[PDB]
Amino acid sequence: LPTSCNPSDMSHGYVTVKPRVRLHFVELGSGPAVCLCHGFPESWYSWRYQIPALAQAGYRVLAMDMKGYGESSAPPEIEEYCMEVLCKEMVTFLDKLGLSQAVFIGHDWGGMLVWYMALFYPERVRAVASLNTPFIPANPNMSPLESIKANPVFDYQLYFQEPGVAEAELEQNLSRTFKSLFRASDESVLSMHKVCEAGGLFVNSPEEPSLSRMVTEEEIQFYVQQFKKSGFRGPLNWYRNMERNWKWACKSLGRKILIPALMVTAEKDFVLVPQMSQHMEDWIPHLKRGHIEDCGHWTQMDKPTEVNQILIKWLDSDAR
Repeated sequence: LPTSCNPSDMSHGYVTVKPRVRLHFVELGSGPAVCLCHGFPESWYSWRYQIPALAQAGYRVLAMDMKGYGESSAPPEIEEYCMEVLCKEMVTFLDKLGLSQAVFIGHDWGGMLVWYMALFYPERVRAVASLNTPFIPANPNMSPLESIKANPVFDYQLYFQEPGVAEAELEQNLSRTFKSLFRASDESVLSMHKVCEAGGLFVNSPEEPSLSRMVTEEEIQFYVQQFKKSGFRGPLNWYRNMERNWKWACKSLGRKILIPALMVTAEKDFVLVPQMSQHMEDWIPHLKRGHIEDCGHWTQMDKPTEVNQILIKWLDSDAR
């Protein structure tokens, strides 16, 4: 395994982007700024294997707690977690740190955010990389509840819409939650289909799940401790802005992303499947790609060595 991070041994930074919103991050390294943006329901600590490697490769790494998570503010309002608001905050974040640009690397919902950052704020994005999450041009002629519904593997997203319901289930036993979620593809104890009908994500999964090969008990307990601060409302609110996000994306008016870009697909991610990235070159002329075999949804901890190799090669050739 690559070198990891001990939370206590990190530099912790805090930036107040608005009077009620302060964003936490950890920072390591000197060199061009790279801003890592995690997914749901994760942490800056999801990047524990990349942070040292990227620093050693000659980059100044800023690994965020995204809004809703960890030491970052977690307001309860749904519309505080739309893409427009989150992206404008990240611009303010750069402004307050005095950074003209950064490289933005995201995974999962953080991948969605970095695409929107490249789309609408290219002047502040030196280059953009996404793990798993594609860029998808908004279809200004079809609604988000026509797309979600069609895709049966997206049914969990409907279970996550009504505030309080998924929170109760995910907060009931935090250890069980993380142990159930953070698994390799072949170790999966969860179905993303028919969640509403089943009555929840964990109604059929083990009460005392085993530990994935990917994670230690200590690592699980870090996530547990982090989610005691604010729970799952903020994190889940990222899912609760589909219409608003679509309307914002429609304002792009078909503009391309013209900065350096990298799309990395994961063979065994069954939600964010490689094929969903199919026509990205048509919108992104300077797109490069990576692909990781035997790699599920939790890319950074499933295949950290591979991630580190792909990102450093691309950073050195295209971002620096």
